[PDB]
Amino acid sequence: VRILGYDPLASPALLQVQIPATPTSLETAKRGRREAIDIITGKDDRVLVIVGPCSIHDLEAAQEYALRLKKLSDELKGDLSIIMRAYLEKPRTTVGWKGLINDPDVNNTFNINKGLQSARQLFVNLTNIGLPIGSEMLDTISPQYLADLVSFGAIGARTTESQLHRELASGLSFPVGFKNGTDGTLNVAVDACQAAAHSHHFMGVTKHGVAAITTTKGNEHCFVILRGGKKGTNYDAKSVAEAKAQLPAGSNGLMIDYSHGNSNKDFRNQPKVNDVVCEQIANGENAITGVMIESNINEGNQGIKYGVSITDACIGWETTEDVLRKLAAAVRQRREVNK
Amino acid sequence: VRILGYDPLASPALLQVQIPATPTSLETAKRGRREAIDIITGKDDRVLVIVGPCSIHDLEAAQEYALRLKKLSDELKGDLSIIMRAYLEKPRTTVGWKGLINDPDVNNTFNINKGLQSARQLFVNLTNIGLPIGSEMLDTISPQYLADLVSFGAIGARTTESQLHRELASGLSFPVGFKNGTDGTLNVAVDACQAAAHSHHFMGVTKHGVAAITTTKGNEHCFVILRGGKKGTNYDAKSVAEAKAQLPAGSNGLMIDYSHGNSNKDFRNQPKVNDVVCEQIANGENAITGVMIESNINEGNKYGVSITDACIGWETTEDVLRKLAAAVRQRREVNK
Repeated sequence: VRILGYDPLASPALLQVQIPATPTSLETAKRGRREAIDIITGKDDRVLVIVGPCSIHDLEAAQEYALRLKKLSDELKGDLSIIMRAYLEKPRTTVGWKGLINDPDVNNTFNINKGLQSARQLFVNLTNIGLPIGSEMLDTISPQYLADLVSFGAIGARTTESQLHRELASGLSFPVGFKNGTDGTLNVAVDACQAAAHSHHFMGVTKHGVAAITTTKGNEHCFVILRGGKKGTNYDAKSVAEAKAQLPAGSNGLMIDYSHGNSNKDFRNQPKVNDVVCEQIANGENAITGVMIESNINEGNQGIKYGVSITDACIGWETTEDVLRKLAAAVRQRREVNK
Repeated sequence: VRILGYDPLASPALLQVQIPATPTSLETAKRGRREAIDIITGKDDRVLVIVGPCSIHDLEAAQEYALRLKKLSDELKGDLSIIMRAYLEKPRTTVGWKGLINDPDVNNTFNINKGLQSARQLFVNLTNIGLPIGSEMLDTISPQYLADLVSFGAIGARTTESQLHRELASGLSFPVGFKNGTDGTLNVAVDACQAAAHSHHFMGVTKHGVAAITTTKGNEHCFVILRGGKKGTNYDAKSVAEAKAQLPAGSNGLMIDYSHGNSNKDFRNQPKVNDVVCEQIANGENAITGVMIESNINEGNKYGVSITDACIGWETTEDVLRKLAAAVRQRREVNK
């Protein structure tokens, strides 16, 4: 009655044959995960950075951003492990463009099949140049199509409390970061990591495109991402102190999102958040193992222009390289303190 | 690497043939939805009551309670439209029993195929005696197996913000109630009702057990459910006044959950919430079109007692409802 109808959907398996992953694409993914893992579990003293657009709607522009990021990465690779934000799914407050997969032509034609091809082609393009990628795991079905290429997965502030996403995280083969609640508190993110650490049994879609009963083993590589909210921003020393205070035993390092709740309405506050975090890092803060940055080729956003976001506003490339270079400096400074 | 493996799952279609719904069951679900709609849209002046166990783990116990609730419902049908809570899925803060479907044997064996047969058999058993039912739509897949027997769908506080659940809602053929956020605020439930009202495109599982691209119509029968939270209980006139102010014009009536956040860790607080809600309805509060009560044969959380959250017993449930029906009448006099 409220279901207008269904359209055929190509299986993950079929799509994976159609758009094969290069050995380089596969290697990059694996490298990405190991590095992120070593960092959040305190084995490496570099900082994990998830940098990139709010969303990708242009593969050509994403590719150019990628090329830029990949070299700035090779250079700063001694202080930072960088993973590019290649988000294909966006959670709306109510309505709006949901991303590349859902509506690739960005015109309400919702050619999901074409979305998945672009999403997968995009992923192979990026990872194929030696650049790891990360995306928000909003859909619980789309992962079956791109997992083999992802190095990090984020569960949004609006879904961190969802049992379905905790079940999803427990079976993903890479680290997962749970954003704190949209109210600015960490409780739900801590519960989410605890929950995703366990094994779960639940119905899910296989690579054959059919529903089956899944059994996951648990994901010991989940961590909390501080992204602000109603109760205020939480990238400062006092907020970080309170976060550490409530992190249970065996917890992985914290990640600080410079945007969203913490950029507090103005995307221009991202570099300022960096200053405040670099401050803590340079002075010996070892609990801050990762940061998240919404960056594009050009700053700002626009409605429905080249290197410009069509969803949230991002800092341009020029100021992004500024931030990363500062962050890297902060990291060297920490090594010193720790000696 | 983190996927221990998969096990064959019977499709919704197969289960529907194995456990067909009697005509009475289907008619019952139909009626339950129509009555619910008239009430939440302000057409009918009765109150919509979603009352039943916190979770169902015993089908025999659940049947006895259904018989008792069906009789009472029969006696109070003039003021109340009762739908039994037949919850099959329970959202955890971290880990624990998730319900009848996930682990029917409640012993960590996780026989989901058996869980789904028990669930549907349960839903048929109940609706077949003429009693409409409601459950929390936690899983985006299980509805395919049970939707035809459901008159009311509830979206939990921990998933009201989820876009997947908002998309799910936009496609359900019955009224959907969105619980306010766990932080005790209403915003997300209001945004949710708006999102759910629109048509959506997303991948979902069909009656055949295969994934396809779904296009929904939009659900205009979504309403907000007040269930308290971190900021405090919100079933008082003040809180109700603020809630009403947040609802855009044309919004459906509010439902007040007597439990969870508004119970404040003590199930004995449910009848106290009732008194407060009854006062408002009796004095003429027309925005409160429904209530939700967690009750069982016996109170607390052994036969007839909940294995999840604490519920009030039957006697208490009976007193609470009688009094609610009275407020409904009083409100009728007042509205005149």
